Amino acid sequence: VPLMELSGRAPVVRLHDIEADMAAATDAIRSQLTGWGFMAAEVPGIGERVEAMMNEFAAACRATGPSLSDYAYDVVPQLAVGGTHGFFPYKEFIHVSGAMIGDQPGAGDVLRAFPAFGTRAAEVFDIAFRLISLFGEVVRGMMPPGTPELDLSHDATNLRVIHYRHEHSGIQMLGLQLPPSDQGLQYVLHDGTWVEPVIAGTDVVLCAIGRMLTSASDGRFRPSTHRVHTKRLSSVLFAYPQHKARQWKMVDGELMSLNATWGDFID
Ligand SMILES: [Fe+3]
Repeated sequence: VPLMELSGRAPVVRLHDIEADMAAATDAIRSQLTGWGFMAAEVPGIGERVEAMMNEFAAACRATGPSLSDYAYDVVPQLAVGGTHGFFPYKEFIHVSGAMIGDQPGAGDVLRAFPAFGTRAAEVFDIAFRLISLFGEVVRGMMPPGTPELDLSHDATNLRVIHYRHEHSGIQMLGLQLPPSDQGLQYVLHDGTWVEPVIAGTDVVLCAIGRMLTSASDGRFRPSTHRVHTKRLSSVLFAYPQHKARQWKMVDGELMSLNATWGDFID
């Protein structure tokens, strides 16, 4: 599989000028989606933060004292309506939702128990959520006039961090892949050929179309199907709208509100 270099080629988006750099990068981002099926930006400083976070997750996964499995999803308080956050033991991974970061109560205890990791995760979540919200404003701008705002939900969005680890797409609106520890993640182009973005140990983030946005755009943007081939840590933000909010579609240029909710889409 061919390597796809993105350092020095994707638009630069600085941590302290995110909104204005993403405005400048709009046309480049639109042409990536048009021409590749996924999106990319280089965020100087992000890799340093993500590496520290992943390395602290790996140390936490080996904690014999307060253990991460003390915060397995089935012993963590969950929202009545929403996804499942917390730790998923063994390949082993954690879902840090925006609700968790706001302690929505006891749900935040895994971050009090592992606060070095938890502080990085909250920081990376905040950066990733601002980026991914602006990626969604770009995609909205490519859709017909009268397309609603994506209304990504802080609380319903989660950051996944994976320790030990087939072609697939996310079910959510957008995914933002953060620089992994190792190469192996691969994306398919519009012509069915696979590329391996060069992202391990970089500052490059990849933004993926998920199936909710494929549906909301009525198939205009295919999901950014991807896979992982190995020769290990990784994190990705999964952005969701409010589960109880009403589905919509832009069908043939015209806005349709459906009865089904975004929660129903997941089920
Ligand atoms: Fe994925």
